[PDB]
Amino acid sequence: LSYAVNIVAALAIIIVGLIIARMISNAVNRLMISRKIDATVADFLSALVRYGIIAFTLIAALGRVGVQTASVIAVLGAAGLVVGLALQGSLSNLAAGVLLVMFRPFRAGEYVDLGGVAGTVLSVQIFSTTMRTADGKIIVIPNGKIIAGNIINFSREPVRRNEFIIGVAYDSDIDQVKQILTNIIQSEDRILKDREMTVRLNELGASSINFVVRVWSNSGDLQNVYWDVLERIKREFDAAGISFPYPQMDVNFKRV
Amino acid sequence: LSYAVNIVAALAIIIVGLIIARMISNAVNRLMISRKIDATVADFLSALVRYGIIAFTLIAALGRVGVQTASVIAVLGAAGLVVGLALQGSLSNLAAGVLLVMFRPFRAGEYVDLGGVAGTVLSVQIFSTTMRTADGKIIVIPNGKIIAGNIINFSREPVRRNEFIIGVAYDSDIDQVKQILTNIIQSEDRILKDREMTVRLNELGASSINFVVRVWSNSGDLQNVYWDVLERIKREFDAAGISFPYPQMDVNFKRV
Amino acid sequence: LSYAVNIVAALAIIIVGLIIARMISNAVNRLMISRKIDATVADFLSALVRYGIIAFTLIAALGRVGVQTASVIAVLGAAGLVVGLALQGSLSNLAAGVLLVMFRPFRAGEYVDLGGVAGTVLSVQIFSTTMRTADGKIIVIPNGKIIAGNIINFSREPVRRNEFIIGVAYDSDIDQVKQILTNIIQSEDRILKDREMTVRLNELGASSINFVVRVWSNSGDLQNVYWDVLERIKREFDAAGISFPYPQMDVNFKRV
Amino acid sequence: LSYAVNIVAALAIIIVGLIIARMISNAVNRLMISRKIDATVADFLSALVRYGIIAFTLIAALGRVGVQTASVIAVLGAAGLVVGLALQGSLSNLAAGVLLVMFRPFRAGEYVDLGGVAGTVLSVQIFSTTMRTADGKIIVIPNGKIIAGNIINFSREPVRRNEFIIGVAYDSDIDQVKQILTNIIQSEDRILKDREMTVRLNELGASSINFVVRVWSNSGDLQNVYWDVLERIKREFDAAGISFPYPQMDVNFKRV
Amino acid sequence: LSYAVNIVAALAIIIVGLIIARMISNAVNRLMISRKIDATVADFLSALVRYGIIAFTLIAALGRVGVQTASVIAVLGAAGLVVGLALQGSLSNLAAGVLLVMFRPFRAGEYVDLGGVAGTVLSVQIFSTTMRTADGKIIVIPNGKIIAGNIINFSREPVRRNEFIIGVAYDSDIDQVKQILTNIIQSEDRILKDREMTVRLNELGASSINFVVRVWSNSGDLQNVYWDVLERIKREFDAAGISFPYPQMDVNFKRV
Amino acid sequence: LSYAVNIVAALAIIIVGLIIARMISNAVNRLMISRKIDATVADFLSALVRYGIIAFTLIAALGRVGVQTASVIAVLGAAGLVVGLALQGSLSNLAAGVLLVMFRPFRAGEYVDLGGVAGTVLSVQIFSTTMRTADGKIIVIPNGKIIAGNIINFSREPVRRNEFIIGVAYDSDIDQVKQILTNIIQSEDRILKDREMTVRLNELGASSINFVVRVWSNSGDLQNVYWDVLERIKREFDAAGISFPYPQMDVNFKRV
Amino acid sequence: LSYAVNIVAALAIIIVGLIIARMISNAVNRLMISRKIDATVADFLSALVRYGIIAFTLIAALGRVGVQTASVIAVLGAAGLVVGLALQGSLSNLAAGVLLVMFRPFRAGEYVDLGGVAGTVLSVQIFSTTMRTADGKIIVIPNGKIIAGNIINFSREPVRRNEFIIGVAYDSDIDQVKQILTNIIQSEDRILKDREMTVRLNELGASSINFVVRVWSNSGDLQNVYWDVLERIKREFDAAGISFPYPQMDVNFKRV
Repeated sequence: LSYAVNIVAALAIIIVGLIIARMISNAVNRLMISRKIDATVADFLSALVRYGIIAFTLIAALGRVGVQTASVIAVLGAAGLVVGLALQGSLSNLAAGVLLVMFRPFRAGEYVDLGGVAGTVLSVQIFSTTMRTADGKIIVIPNGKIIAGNIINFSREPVRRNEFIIGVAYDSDIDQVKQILTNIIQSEDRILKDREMTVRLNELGASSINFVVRVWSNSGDLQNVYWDVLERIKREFDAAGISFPYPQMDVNFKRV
Repeated sequence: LSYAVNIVAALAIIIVGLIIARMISNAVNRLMISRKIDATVADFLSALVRYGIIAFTLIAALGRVGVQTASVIAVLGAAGLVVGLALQGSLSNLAAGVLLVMFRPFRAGEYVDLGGVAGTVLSVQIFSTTMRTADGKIIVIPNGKIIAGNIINFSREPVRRNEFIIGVAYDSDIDQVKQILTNIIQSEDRILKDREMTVRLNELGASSINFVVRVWSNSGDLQNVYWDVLERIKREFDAAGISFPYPQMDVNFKRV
Repeated sequence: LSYAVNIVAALAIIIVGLIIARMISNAVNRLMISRKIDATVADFLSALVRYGIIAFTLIAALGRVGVQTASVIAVLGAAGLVVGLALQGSLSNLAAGVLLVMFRPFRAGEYVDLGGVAGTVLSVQIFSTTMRTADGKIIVIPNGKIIAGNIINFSREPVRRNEFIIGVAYDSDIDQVKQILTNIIQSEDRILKDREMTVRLNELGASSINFVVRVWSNSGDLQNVYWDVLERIKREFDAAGISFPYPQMDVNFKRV
Repeated sequence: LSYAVNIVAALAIIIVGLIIARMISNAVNRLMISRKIDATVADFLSALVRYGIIAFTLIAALGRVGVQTASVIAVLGAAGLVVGLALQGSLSNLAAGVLLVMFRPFRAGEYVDLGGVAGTVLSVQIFSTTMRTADGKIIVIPNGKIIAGNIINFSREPVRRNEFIIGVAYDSDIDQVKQILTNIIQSEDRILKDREMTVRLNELGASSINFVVRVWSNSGDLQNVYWDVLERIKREFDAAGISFPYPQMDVNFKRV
Repeated sequence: LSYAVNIVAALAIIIVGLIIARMISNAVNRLMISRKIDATVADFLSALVRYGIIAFTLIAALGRVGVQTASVIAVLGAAGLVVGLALQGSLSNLAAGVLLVMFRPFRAGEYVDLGGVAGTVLSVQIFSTTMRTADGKIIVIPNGKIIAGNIINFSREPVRRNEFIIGVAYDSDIDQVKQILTNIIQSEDRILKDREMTVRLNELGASSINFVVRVWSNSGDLQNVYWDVLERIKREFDAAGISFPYPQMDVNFKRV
Repeated sequence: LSYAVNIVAALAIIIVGLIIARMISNAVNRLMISRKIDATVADFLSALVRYGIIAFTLIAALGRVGVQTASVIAVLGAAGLVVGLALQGSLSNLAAGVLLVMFRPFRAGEYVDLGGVAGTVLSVQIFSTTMRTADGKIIVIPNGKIIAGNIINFSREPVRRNEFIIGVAYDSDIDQVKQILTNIIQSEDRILKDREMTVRLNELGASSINFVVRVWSNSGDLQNVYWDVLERIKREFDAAGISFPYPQMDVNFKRV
Repeated sequence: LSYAVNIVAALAIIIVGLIIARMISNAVNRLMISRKIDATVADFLSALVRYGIIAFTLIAALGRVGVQTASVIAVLGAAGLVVGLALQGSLSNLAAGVLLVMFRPFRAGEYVDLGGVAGTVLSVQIFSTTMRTADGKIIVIPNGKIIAGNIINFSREPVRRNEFIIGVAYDSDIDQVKQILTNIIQSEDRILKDREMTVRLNELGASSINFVVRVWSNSGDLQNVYWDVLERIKREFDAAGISFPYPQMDVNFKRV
């Protein structure tokens, strides 16, 4: 049984192959990390060399035990293929992960809308991103989904814009409405005066004349400015005699 | 018929091959489980070696009965392909399974919304997850569908937030409304006082001034806090003389 | 024409091959069925060996009539491919079939919602499942569709939960409403008293105060309990002086 | 030009091949049809042997005129592929055809809903099914679409169920309504008395108390039973003093 | 440079090949057309032989100028593939074309709904079908889209059915309404009397009792019959004292 | 280093190959354009010969520097594949381009609806088509999208059709309405009198009898004819005493 | 160990190969950029030569250490494939990037609607485009999504068109309305008088006669022209006695 020496040689090739593979791959993503590339991209590109070299090792090692070479390419091909399917979704998510962290279209702490759902971002991980909805629900979105959909980022821009729509009665003085609104926003310090300050009659409406006011503020103030400017419009408009109308209806009677 | 000895040799190769395959694969996912990896990924990765080794055995075993080698790669290729299709959905679900149990974006017992449907999670199994809708229906969702959709988790966060929207009549005292609401929530112990406590005039409405109140509580209290705070608002507002308005309408008569 | 003996040999190989194939395959899913596996997975896995072995037979049999071997892998490849396409939908449905019967996410006789349509399940067959809509329509849903969609099962859980929403007039006594509702459900024996028994003011509404009552019962009782508890609320509420309000409207007259 | 004899030999192989192919294939689906299989599956499976055998013939026939063998597998591969694409939709529809005729989830003459459209089935053909809408439009639905969608069959079940929803005024006697409805259905002979006979107060409604009546009848009677039982409810209810209410509205006047 | 004679031989093979190809293919779809098959399917199937034979010619012709054979299968494979993609949509549409003309699910001149859009068909061409909307817009629908969607054909059936829904006031005589409607349709000659003639109380409605009338007519008359029968119902009903009600409302006054 | 002469020979082959390729391809689409084919299809089909011939050149040229032949088919295969993906969308759009220009389902200047969006076409280019919305927005639609969706063309037909729906009060004379409308359209010269001229009572409506008028005009007149005919109906109807009704309501009073 | 000299030769080939590859590729997109092509297309096409040449180097280099050649094509094939998947989305976006910058269907600074979302474009980068919503949100859209959807460009056209719809009471003078509206727009200087100036009675409405006014202006003026022309209509219409009607209703009383 002197052809049972090839069994021993097969093992030798595998052990030497596994080590030679382990130390090239380590020694490649040592190189990549020392350039800059990206911790994850390195590990990935590296782990392909690793699994590649032990793929060669398996071919030549089995080959000394008469395993026809072109049957190893085939079996390993299938094996790889079956893994490939089972993972993929992952692979795709893994890649979106990288892109998201290395382009920061949103960063942790920004409030964003990631295709219908919106929340404050907590952390982008391997396959999935975590946000917290204003009210305290946690959402886990797959990195893949995020990257191939629109990313609406409420927070990256430093200055943002409220729009009020105020409806007043048709017999209200157009000039008076504009003046009160203009004098409310003029006096509010949190409204940026060097940017848009639109107060205008915008819509001849169903039962109300509709005025649009649009004014810019720092991103932090936007919420409080809205509320404070509203309370104000309501108070002033009442004290000044301007009526927010209820829904109207001309009814035309008929005794029958 | 001395070339009918290869038939016997073919069998020998298959039996030795089946055993050599069964014992390597067992002896591989002995190794993997002893590291840590994950019971399922072990069994799977293992069962690929297993079916791979008996794939080699079938090639060489049939090969000694003159089955052309490159016809076995082809027939088994097809066979594997036909299986592959029939399973897949399963393979994909099996993989999501792992991911879900080894990332616990939801754990058993959390209430979650898994893409339109929401219920309390019971158990994540091989291909499919089982939840129980608040009212007692059971839903069985495929692991695959779950993992590639958003996961809304109501329960992982320990503190959550009610939002009341209360509408009062236009001639109600703005300051009075804010004070009563503020004094209701101030006194409710279950409302976390070190977090958001927004009481504010939010919308000039159709037939009502709309106030928004937003207050945080432990996740367990959230439901009872809402109900208790509401009963309260209604009682106080009545005793204090504030009117929740019915829908309004100015009608403008015309005899014809 | 002594090379017209290969024609005779070609037939010999085919008949021997067809038989040797037919008796291995039978003798394989004899083995599988005796273990446990599953009658269909047996027949399927088996019928692959069968068609595989006669694939080898066709290669070697045609091969002795000078049919180039690597043209048989190709022609049969195409043939298989053309079948493969034509079937598939079936194969996919066949596989869902198995899964459904060997996981019983619903069993025959349970009422279920299989993605928009809901009925009582009758029987899961090879490719398609049959249910009967409460009113007598029959629906036939493809096993494939069912398995990759959510399965809502109304019947597997033994205890379920009604939710009543009752609207009363704003000037109704909050405490009185709660007591009558609570005393209706307290007395109903079919309501499980060791589970949730929520009676609460839930919504300040358009023209009604809305109370929510939620009570659990055995799955069988649920429908009758609802109807009986409702008739009751209506009767008691009337005799007790509580008004279910019609839609309201404050109209504000103007002679013109 | 003694190597221009191969041209003559090439033709010989083609003619003999075309005939040898035509007569095996005929002689195969002679065998299939004599078992039982199914006329189309026969013709189809058969026509694959046919086109397969002339595929071999073309390889060996061109091969004697120095056409490299592995170029014929390639060219015919492409040819087949181009056909394959152009047909497919057809192939898929052809297969659905079979399934539909050999499972009769609907048969000719049954009224069915085949994914949004519904009509009386006329005839299932090769690729497409023909139904006639109750009003006389003809619809032609592809067999493929049908088989991968739900099939709702109104007619296969022999007994079906009407549901009336009758709204009466709030001040109507609950017991009186139940009795009149119960006495209408009790006396209608076409209502199957050994099945469900539900008369019950179902919904406290907007401006009406809503009673639900559900009663089963033979499939033929269902339409006429509904109409007749309705005319009846209306007549009896009027003569008995029960009011079907118009939409209600409490209006709360304010001189301004 | 006696190995520059192969260049001249290469050309010879191409010219001879192009001609031999052009004359076989012509001489094949001469055969097909003479059987019956279909002018398009002929040209297509033919043009595959054509491009196939010049594919062989290119392999052997380049092959005598040392172009490695298995590089021509590869390059031409790619070329074909790149064409294949660019066309396809076309190929698919071309095939639908055939099917539509050779099954006439609609013919030119029939009014049809081809998935949301509906018009009178003008002409089915290579890739696209042209219809004219009742009002004069032209729509061009791809043959492919048409064939894989439902085909609603208004015109192939010779007799069709109008449905009137007439609403009358609740205090109208049920018997009187039925008689007038029945006597309108009885006298209209264009209504086919040997078919359905349903006049019935169908819906207890919001503010009207709703009668359904359904009557069949020739496809040409259907439009005019509807209009004429309607004018009639309105006239008779008025002269007979039956009221088409305006929307109703019971209002319940409250001085405040 | 006399085997470093092959490096020089490799270059020679590439330069001669690049030139021989550049001059055949030029000399092919010289031929195509001189027939008729189509400038783009020529350039495309041509540029495939071009890149094909330099593909052969690269195989044989690298081959004389010991680059294994079946590695060049493989590398270039990958290269081509990577390009293929990156382009495609383009290729598909490029093809739709041709089709659109060589079938003119719309031509520049026609107003068309290309799947939801509609505008006047300006120019169809390589990948994308440009239209101008009636109001001045510019839309750029991908040729690919256009060709696989319906094409609604408002302008190719020379004569089109307005439909007026006029509502008049229930107590209006049916004959009088028809006569005034008929006499309006009779006198309008821009209405084509040899085509449809439908004036008819069409709907017994909520609060109005609804008449439908449908009349055909040249495509240019259609817009002005509508406006002019409408102004007319309104004027005549008023002067003739016919009332366009406001929404109606029978109210049924109840003191409470 | 004189066969351990091939290990040294393997390295030599890789270093020489990496350099020879790096200098050809540099020297190719030196050529391309000097023509014109496009910076990105150059780098890409170039980087394919680069990775191609080191693919050849790896084959021959490993090949001198007995790595079977047809196993390197296979392993590298897999490696490339795994990369290919992980990237793709990127590749596709990268290509859209180019197209967008080299066709400028929108340029930085134009306001555009890119499939549901609209904002002012800031910058088109490698994979993703950035726009700023009128109100200050930032949106990041993938280049791929953009290019396969419609591109609506509000700004590339220099002149655009407002459409007012004004509703007046039914008893208003048709001629008077037209004259006032015409005289408002006649006098507005910002309205382009050499283009459309439509003032017309457009819709006989629910409770209002609806006039349509359509007038063209420079793109900059469009917003202010609308607002100014509206304020105007409202003022003039009031001073001239024309009424913008509230919603109407004929009520038909009934004591009960």
